[PDB]
Amino acid sequence: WNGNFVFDSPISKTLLDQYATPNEFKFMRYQAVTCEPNQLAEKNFTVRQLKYLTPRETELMLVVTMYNEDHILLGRTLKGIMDNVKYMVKKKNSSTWGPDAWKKIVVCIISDGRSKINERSLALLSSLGCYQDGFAKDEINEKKVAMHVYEHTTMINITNISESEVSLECNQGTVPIQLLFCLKEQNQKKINSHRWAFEGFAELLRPNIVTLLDAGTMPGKDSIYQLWREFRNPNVGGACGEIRTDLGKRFVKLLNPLVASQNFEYKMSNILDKTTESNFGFITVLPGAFSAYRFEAVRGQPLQKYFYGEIMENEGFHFFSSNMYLAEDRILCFEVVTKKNCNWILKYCRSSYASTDVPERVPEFILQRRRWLNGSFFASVYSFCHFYRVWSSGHNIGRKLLLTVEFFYLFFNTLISWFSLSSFFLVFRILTVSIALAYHSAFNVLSVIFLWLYGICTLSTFILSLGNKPKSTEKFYVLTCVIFAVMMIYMIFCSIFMSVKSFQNITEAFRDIVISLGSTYCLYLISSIIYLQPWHMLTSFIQYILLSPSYINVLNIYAFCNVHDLSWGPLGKINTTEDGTFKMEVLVSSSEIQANYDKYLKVLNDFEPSYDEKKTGYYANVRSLVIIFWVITNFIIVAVVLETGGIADYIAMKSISAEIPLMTSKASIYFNVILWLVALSALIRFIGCSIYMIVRFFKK
Amino acid sequence: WNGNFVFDSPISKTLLDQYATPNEFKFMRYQAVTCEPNQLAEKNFTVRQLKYLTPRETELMLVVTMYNEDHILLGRTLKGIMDNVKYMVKKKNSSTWGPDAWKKIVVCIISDGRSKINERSLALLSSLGCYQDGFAKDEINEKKVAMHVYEHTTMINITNISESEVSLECNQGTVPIQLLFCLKEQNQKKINSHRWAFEGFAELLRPNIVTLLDAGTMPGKDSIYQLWREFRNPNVGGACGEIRTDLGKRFVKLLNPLVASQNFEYKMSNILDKTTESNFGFITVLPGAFSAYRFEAVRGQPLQKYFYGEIMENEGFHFFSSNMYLAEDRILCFEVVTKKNCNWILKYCRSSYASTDVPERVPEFILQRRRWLNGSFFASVYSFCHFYRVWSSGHNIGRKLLLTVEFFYLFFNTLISWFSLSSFFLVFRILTVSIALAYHSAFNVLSVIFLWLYGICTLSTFILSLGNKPKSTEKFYVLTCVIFAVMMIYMIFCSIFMSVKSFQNITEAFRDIVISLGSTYCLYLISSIIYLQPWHMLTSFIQYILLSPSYINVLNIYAFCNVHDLSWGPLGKINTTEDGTFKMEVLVSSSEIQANYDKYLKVLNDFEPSYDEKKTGYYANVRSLVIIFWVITNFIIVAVVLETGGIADYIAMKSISAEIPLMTSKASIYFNVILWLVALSALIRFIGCSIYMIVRFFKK
Ligand SMILES: CC(=O)N[C@H]1[C@@H](OP(=O)(O)OP(=O)(O)OC[C@H]2O[C@@H](n3ccc(=O)[nH]c3=O)[C@H](O)[C@@H]2O)O[C@H](CO)[C@@H](O)[C@@H]1O
Ligand SMILES: CC(=O)N[C@H]1[C@@H](OP(=O)(O)OP(=O)(O)OC[C@H]2O[C@@H](n3ccc(=O)[nH]c3=O)[C@H](O)[C@@H]2O)O[C@H](CO)[C@@H](O)[C@@H]1O
Ligand SMILES: [Mg+2]
Ligand SMILES: [Mg+2]
Repeated sequence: WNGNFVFDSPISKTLLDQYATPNEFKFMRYQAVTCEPNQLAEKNFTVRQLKYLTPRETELMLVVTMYNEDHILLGRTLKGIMDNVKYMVKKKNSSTWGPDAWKKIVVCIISDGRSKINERSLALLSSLGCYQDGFAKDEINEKKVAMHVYEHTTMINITNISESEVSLECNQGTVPIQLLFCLKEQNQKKINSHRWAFEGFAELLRPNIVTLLDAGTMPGKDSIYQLWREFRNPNVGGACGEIRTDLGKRFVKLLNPLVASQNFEYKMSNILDKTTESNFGFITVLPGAFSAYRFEAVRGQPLQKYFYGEIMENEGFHFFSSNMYLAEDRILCFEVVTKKNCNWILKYCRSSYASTDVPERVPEFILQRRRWLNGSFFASVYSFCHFYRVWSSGHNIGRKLLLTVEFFYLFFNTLISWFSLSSFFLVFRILTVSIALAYHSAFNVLSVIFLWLYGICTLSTFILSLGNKPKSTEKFYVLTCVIFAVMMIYMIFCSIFMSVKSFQNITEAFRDIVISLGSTYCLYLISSIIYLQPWHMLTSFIQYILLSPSYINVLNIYAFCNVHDLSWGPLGKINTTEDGTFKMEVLVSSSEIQANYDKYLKVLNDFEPSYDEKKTGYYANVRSLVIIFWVITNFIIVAVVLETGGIADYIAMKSISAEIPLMTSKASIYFNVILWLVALSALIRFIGCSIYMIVRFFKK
Repeated sequence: WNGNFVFDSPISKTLLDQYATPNEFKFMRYQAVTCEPNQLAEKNFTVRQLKYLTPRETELMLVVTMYNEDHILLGRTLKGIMDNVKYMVKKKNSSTWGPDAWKKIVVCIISDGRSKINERSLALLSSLGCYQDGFAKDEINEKKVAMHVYEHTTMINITNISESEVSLECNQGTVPIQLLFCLKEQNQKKINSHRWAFEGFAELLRPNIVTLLDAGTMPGKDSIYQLWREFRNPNVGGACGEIRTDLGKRFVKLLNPLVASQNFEYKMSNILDKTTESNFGFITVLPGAFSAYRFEAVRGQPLQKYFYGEIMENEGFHFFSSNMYLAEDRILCFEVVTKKNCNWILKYCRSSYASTDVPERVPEFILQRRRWLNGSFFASVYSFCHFYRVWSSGHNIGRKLLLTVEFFYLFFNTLISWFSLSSFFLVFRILTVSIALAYHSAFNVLSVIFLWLYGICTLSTFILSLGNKPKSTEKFYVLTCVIFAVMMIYMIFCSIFMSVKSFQNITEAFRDIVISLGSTYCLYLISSIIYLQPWHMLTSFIQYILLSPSYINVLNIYAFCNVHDLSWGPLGKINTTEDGTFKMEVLVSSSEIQANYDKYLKVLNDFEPSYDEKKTGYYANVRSLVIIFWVITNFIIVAVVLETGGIADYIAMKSISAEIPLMTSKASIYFNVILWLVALSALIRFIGCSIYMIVRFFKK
């Protein structure tokens, strides 16, 4: 048909039996896509939405990218989607959604790898009627087929998902859903799945909004509709929602101390950072979040530089052009906001949420955060370096000024996060030596012991992150996290104990610690109260404080030590039937003997590797230059403050031209500066959250 | 023939033409070896030496192992061998060698990899008549052939090797040579080549002595005979010779400062360490050296534990059993010396030498020394741990005592080499702070600058050795070596300057530096004079002193950071002739549709990796535990001596229960202890060399 392989094989008699309990419900269509994603329209490839008597104008296209997820995660995502669609078809007073909105929504499941996909998921997919085995082809007319497209409109919905089963039923209350199962055949990464979603089927369907989901992310009963409502404002070019950690049956997972930490971290992030950024107009949407992008807004330059990167490039490598892939989705946001002659803004929707599952062991936690930290660091660097693009866009003067201010503040936060390695050690060492030097009881030996414990855990973390893999050594990482938590406890004890003794004595530089610690805690709590989600402030808060030194001295170290994933990397056969082989006049020729010799004589008379190894060498050099600069700059700060690195020796020698004192006023000055910075950051984020809630309330 | 593939195809008419200028000169025999090395005799595989009317009893078997060497290196080795054979056939007053000794010597060339071999070498090999293309088979009777054996007795010899050609002639003065070209087909390592040499063809030939050569190692005009003469003493179970760096045409390569360093290092090693060990009776033969092993001595337990390792082992891993492969050839020596009920000794022959080619760039130099350092470290650890085996052997009481003493002294040297990382820094820092503290002029800033330069070059060396590869970053390694050489120059200047000023003033702890530095230099020079090879003592000596800090702070770091090489790591096709394909009743069946669905339904109802990854994880853990212990122990020494690591702070706090002084007497005590150790080592090696020369002279 039209030069492409197609097939319409009716679904199983069983499925068709319940579906009946029109043509598109009754056949399942297959399509062998053998072209590039950016050639779907010109190759005469189409989708059923475009074949009926009246073509279907789609309003919302939902992309689910699955790699090897079990049927539970995918079933969770699909159940969320079907619940949303049922809500949107039961809506009464609405111009867009209605009893036939099931026709304006398309679900696109871009599976990755025919080898990698879990059959557990294909069981669910075929049970829904969007897939069946037998007619998947491996190459068509000397061309390898790039992916397989199965299209069905199933009338069944998942209504219950226990810990082991998914309940599929077909009643008068179920709604049809337009599935579209894409299935790549070889393991190309997530960016290629997005390339198929955006440059491929979105070019044929022409949706209004394009929503990106993952496998295992459950949207709420009402989340997708609330995210769709954000695009009423014609200036909105993107949006995102809140991300909740799901705690399992009656919050059983809170007993794990690595899940409570992430619960508090997620809810703090959503309450403070997302609202503060959304006030200005530019967001940097969280990885696990589900986002939506107006097709017109992302169409053109944003997509082009998200997929291919900076085109202007010679045969050699350039820094931003060849590393931008580390900040994958955060380039779409930056290019949408700063589009030329266009005033798109990014908005954060709090009425839309989705509950995802978080890692529960340290190895996978570290491996997950390795991508987040690198992405956030490179995205901030790039966005700060290219802030002049804000003044070439179409925004008004006030919105350009606001975006410039936000880009400066984001780089300020990145600069703070870069020096955390030295900041934590400086605070810890100054505090432990100050209390020892003031009270003398047993804190001298504790100071020495804790200095040595940190150094044995920092050195080992560097070495294992540079050479080993987290899965190989999990017990050591658990031990390191426990040791850092104990050090945190000791730091808290020192601060409280000296503050209490100074209160009894009344010093300023230590009673100030009480002043700030209370201010930032109260700002956190007041923001939580205003956001109307305050239970995290006590339920899962302590574990965040204890596993916070391990987020600054383990996740950061592994993230920086693993910037890029560097993977370095006949004739003749005899089978005699029975003591007898094949004879001939070949070789017997003597002239050939003088001819299979003269050639060899001449070869004793006559007297850079591929692009992959070159790119790998460049990536390794970049990774080892970043690490070295990080360590050197942090030690520069430490040696300037504590007078380590032989500086105190040098000053003593100049004075002789004496001996080293125990502590100086630089320690006090630095100790005040750090808490001032922390207080300023907390104040800024509190003000941002307050403005967000006030504006939202007035608009509502 | 006998169930194995054979072929006797006369050599090229050209070759045969000059050979004539008997049967074995005229045919070249091929053999497809499809068994294991330890099965050659039982498989009814033989070699021509065993087929004549009178079987040939071989006296000397020479093994040359080549991997991808050009025809120049292999031609060099072959020319050395043919010169030796000519010398041994022209000998007059000898019971063994004579006009027919060409019959008692077999050359075995165990090439590795049909894919890896350089055709440049096959040109030379076929030009000699020991190889010709066309009848090499890839598998025989459903069995893959393991290697190809070509056997010829060529009458041509190489008589001149210019920089670009090898001169092959056939006169009345040439001698026949019994070549035997082994050619493995897949890249198995050198230990498997030795397994073929020892468990394979040596089992058929039954030689008296087995000599191991490499491609590119040129034995002298008389070296092999002088090595053979060492086995007259029935107690000798092995032997080795001197290794000379060849300097090229009129010593042009001495202009390179990385070749002069290795020249001096090699000649010092041969003069001191080999003679000192050979006095006791156990040697640990240098890597590039060519060695000989009596077959009876190595036959049995030594070979068995060289090839397979410790047999007693459960499913899990053990340290020595699973890492002994790092000390490859040094296990043969240890097992020969300590053989049960046998009194074999290892002797060092100085009358036999061989000139090899040394690396001239820093990346390949580091990569070469990475194997030497790991091998020497593990071999010393194993030999010290198993010294009790010396008292279970057959030696007399005095020789057991001598071997025990030697094993203790070797581990003492290893223990010294383990702490060199801290020793160098301690000496450097104490010296630079002492001169600054005494003279004040400009040495304060130099002390700070040099402390920072060392730390920026040590940190970078750790990071690049752990993450990167030497070939990727050569400029930085050159820069680091230059910086370390400048630091060495500054240390020498400080020592000389303070010693001169103390001489003018007359302190003891610095004029002592002059006392030792002169004693060790004079012992070096006197040993060189006695060994009668004194030109290295001035020609290539300075470059060894300047590139010595880079042998302690670059080769060691890379060797320890790279202990083991950790490499982590369908149906359907359509080709329509013309808009028409293959149709059938397959799939059309509806029952199958309900059958390709019920299976999937059930798969949604039903509700450690391989040995390689486990071994890789174990190896990585071992590598990262060794590194951590090395760094921790060296810093323990440094912090105890210099009172770093917060110890001085702790002592000051106890005294308050004051402030840190600049330097203590621990620095003086350590500084004296180090030079005392150096003087003791130099004295021991000088005495060993003197005893060696005196004994050899008296015996001669
Ligand atoms: C290197 C690594 O171990 N990554 C970890 C991390 O990354 P992280 O969670 O960032 O990444 P995910 O693998 O979860 O990727 C998110 C989306 O990508 C799809 N998709 C598609 C193609 C592809 O190559 N990769 C891919 O992930 C995924 O199923 C999902 O749809 O998350 C999890 C920890 O809880 C673990 O699964 C992993 O240990
Ligand atoms: C990892 C590495 O880079 N090794 C380096 C080093 O090791 P090094 O010199 O120790 O090792 P060699 O490769 O020279 O090995 C010696 C003998 O082994 C044969 N043989 C056989 C099989 C096999 O797998 N390997 C093998 O080496 C060799 O040709 C030779 O006959 O020496 C040289 C530096 O000047 C370089 O060639 C290499 O950069
Ligand atoms: Mg997931
Ligand atoms: Mg070689």
